[PDB]
Amino acid sequence: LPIDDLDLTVRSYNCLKREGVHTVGELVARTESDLLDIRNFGQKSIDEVK
Amino acid sequence: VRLTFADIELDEETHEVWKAGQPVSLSPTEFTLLRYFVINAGTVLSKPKILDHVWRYDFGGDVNVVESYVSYLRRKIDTGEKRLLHTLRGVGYVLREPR
Amino acid sequence: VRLTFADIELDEETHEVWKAGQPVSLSPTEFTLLRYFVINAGTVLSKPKILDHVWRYDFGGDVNVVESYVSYLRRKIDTGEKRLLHTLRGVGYVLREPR
Amino acid sequence: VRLTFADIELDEETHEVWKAGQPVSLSPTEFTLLRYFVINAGTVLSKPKILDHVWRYDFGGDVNVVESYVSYLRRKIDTGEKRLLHTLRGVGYVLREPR
Amino acid sequence: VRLTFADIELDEETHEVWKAGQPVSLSPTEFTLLRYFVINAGTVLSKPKILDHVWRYDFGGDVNVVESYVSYLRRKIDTGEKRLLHTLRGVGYVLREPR
Repeated sequence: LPIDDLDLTVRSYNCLKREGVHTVGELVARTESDLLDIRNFGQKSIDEVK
Repeated sequence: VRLTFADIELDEETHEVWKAGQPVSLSPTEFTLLRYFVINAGTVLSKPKILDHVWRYDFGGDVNVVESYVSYLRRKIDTGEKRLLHTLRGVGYVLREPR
Repeated sequence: VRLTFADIELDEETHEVWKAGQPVSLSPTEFTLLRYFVINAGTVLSKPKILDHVWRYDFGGDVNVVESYVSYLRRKIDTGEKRLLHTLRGVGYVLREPR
Repeated sequence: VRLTFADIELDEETHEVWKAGQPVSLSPTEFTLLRYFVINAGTVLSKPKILDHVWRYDFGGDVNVVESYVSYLRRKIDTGEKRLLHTLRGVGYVLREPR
Repeated sequence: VRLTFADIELDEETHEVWKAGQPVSLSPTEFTLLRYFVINAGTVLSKPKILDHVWRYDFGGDVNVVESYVSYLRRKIDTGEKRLLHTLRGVGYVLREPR
């Protein structure tokens, strides 16, 4: 599924659109350390992804 | 070399805006938008063409960013409900000084 | 560059039209249609070719939309029943000087 | 690229026809028929291939349609009983000039 | 693509003849007879084969029709009693240069 289909918010949508993360398959493949490396990452984004 | 139109004045040496020389600033995005507007004064500026030229081409977002930007421009320089930069629906905007 | 025919004038730099000495307002659709008409001055236009060129190919509706648009153009610029824009039954429309 | 025979003239762009320079309004069907006989001038043309090419293959009923057609052209473009579009019974018609 | 036999000139493209300097008219069936004779010029054609090649396969009529048709030819192509188009009793018809 697309991550946006999970009814996410402004910062997460902008991060997935500018960078190019499209499906939750790559998110479930990527670990928490591999996803928190992004700069200007939001604590709310971390909480919702967790 | 300053780009002018009646009261609008723009400089490319110090990068400042004037509306008949009154105190006015501009954030960089809208400043570049007005730079493209004055460099295309008297020529129509469509939403696709502005989002191509004055906006970086990697834009995967929606058009409403340029609508918010033009709202900022109106509330900044074209404060009156009747403006100097006029909107054509679907076709964007163009410099049409009101008669 | 600016297109014209007898009295009609059209500039694509800022997308404006002129019907014998005045500015007339027009929606982008009929603007594109009249533009496509003036590029082929001396050429007759058929409903299929126009719906292919100026309209999208996968248009699933009925052709009568262009009938409504051309009727609007008739009542827009060809105010009199005598017209610059001429009909051809089963063929389409052309833009020649009325005789 | 405009096509003529003797004095009858035709344009493939504006779809206007000249009877030796005289005006005439022609319906689209026999218009395409006439354009045909001009494009293959120098050849006799018969109803099987007429209704095969200039008419749809689905038309499997009446045959006298092309006779009625050539009748309207006969009355329209030629005042004299001796017509330039000669008729060879059983093999259709051809487009010549009196010898 | 043209058809010639000495003083006999045939163009099948637009179905015309010339004999010694004067175009003439002719019926379709006898025209096809002449066309067969000139394509098979110098070769004798039997009346069975002649009918099978020019007329209907299911023609249940008599045989004097080909004699009538060749007589109609002869009263139009060769005035002299000595005959360019010759007959062989029991073998059929042929087209030759008079000797």
